[PDB]
Amino acid sequence: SLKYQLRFGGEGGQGVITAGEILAEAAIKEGRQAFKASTYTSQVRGGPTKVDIIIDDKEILFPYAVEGEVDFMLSTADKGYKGFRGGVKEGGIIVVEPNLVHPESEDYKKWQIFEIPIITIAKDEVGNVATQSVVALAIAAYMSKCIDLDVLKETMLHMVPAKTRDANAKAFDLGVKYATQAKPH
Amino acid sequence: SLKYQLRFGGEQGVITAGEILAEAAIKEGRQAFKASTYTSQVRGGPTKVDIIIDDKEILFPYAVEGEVDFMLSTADKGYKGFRGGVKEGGIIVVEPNLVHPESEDYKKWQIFEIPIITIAKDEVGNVATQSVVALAIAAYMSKCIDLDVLKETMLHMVPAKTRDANAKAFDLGVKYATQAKPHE
Amino acid sequence: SLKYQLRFGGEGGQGVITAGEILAEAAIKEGRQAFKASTYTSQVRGGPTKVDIIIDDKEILFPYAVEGEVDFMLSTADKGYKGFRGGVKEGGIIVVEPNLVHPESEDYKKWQIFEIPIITIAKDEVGNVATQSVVALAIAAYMSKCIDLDVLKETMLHMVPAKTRDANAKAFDLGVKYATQAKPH
Amino acid sequence: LKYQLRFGGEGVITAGEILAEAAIKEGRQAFKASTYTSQVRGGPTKVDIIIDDKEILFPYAVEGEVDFMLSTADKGYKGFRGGVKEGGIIVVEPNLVHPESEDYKKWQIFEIPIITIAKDEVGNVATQSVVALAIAAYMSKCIDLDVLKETMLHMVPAKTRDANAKAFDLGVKYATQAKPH
Repeated sequence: SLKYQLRFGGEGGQGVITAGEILAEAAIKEGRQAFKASTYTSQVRGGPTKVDIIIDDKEILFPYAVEGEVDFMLSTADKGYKGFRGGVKEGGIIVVEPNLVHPESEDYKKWQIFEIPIITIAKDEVGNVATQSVVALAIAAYMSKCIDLDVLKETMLHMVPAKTRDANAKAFDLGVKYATQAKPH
Repeated sequence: SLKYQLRFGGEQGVITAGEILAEAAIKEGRQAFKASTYTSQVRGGPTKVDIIIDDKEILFPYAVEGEVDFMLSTADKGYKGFRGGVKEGGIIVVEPNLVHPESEDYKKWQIFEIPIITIAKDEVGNVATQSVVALAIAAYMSKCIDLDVLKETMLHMVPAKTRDANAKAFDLGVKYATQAKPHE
Repeated sequence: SLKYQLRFGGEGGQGVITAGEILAEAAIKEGRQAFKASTYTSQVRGGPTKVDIIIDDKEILFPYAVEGEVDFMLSTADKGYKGFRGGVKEGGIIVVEPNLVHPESEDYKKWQIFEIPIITIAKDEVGNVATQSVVALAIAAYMSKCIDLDVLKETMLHMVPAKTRDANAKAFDLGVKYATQAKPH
Repeated sequence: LKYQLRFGGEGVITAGEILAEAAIKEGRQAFKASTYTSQVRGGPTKVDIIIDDKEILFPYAVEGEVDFMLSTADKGYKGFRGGVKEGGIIVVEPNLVHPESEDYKKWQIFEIPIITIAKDEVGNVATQSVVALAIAAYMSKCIDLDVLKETMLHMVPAKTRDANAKAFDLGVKYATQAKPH
């Protein structure tokens, strides 16, 4: 028998969790402090993951999210919602993709939950499912109030590939629109 | 000022090919590891996973740099950063719309151009199926696993709704890998 | 057959993390399912560390700890304690190293908190600071009841260098002894 | 100059992060790249450190362009040294790492018993990270040694300053005297 060794390489910044790194870079370009905290497992199979973004105007001494103090979560995967939402502060805001995420009924009492079909928006209204991270980014910014929206949009546009700037501007504006109109469940 | 704490949860194209391949080999009764990599940079940048497969025990659960048999790449920077670990004369499949090797590379490796993103987006009608196009290409080029065994295993792994598109993706990967010629 | 979720937190070179790995390997060796979930952040320096271990006698559908469902935490660094204890279930068990971790008074009502001077036990009683991971391992296994102790000990001893078995056995035994005597604050 | 350094062990990882933080503190760019695999147990460890005085546009080591490697575990040496540029520097712990003889022609390989130096001469095996740090910084030429020592010394617990300063100075001395195999 032979030992086989195979290498697979792809492009960055494609999933919804890409929203986080853009947001953190945006905060740092403003002169604020930000960390991006990540997680991984010993699992072979791919599965849901998560990125936590921590932003402050003063030194951040703890470069991870404090469980129970998270202000806002956006989730497009049911198991990721169910596994990680327990760290969101009571009365915190959670945006979920209703085509994919199905909270237990009691959750609607603990958190303010909004349904926004981010993936459909990206795929059908923007015309490119890969803009889903920017739809998500705009929604996160608008709901959390963590950063100026015009400041964020500008930074995002300098960060993404030139080829995608048209579509990502539209995706951002649609994210803001949807979050502006969204009502808690 | 306030401290803000935000959580994003989701999910990966070509990476996903590697995971499917490793799980399929383990399901045959072989050994396999998936080795991954990450950075302290705020932006994540290009991605890479290495898949190691053997019938016997694998004592080192990472790729041996200089011994990689096969690489598939859809990102220019990832190609340029990582191909150096591929053995001399090893097989590299690149997406010609996105990856542009320096001319000297064609003398060190056997490089094949397959437009995987276009095949998945246009012929299959679903850009997410690039995972399975890449998987079929990897298996065909590397001979690391029986194509029928892998296709059947993949079919059990994917949701019924996506099965037709994934089977079409797999078949197109094999066709393109079969027809592909190395760049001189 | 229950699903067990354990959280280990340290900093830098505290082998607290190593406890998690041995434990997961031991469960797998028994024929059970186990995942290790790890974390990292966007800086070059190692800071607080956290490893989550998930063990079941059936398929684990989510390879991360479920925030709010963690059964047990062992913590040897104050920042990691304060940052990650929020995911421990109410009434759940937490062991802290009292020379390094300083919970707010309200925490003692929410969780059962035990103080065990892990670093000093390894340093002074075992005479080898690097055995703290084995002290920690025995405490966690005992407190969570996630694995039989006789089986775990044997597995651990085959996992370590032949000439450290005497010290590691003793470390293990002291972990159990201290866990057995400990009372919640 | 862009510097790319690889640290491999099972101690040595910490050397890489101190180096990177010192580079950042002096006003340069630095990233740490890390790797994991699909098992619960920790095995061989490797961290890449990339330093430059301009924007780094790829946050990993470039395989084939690594300037320098320090290795204290055989498996990680055999698995990861292939990414080191031809004629690059590799330092190995000769009590633990055993290169195939053809390696001595491709790379400049120096033998330094880092683990003994920390355990025996400094009297604290944990300071092997600072021994390794000094060797890597000398061998790679990537930073001013005085600045690095002063930054490292601010970074460690005050009670350990004496041990670490000695570990550093020993690192530099053994790297200076070392000859390629």
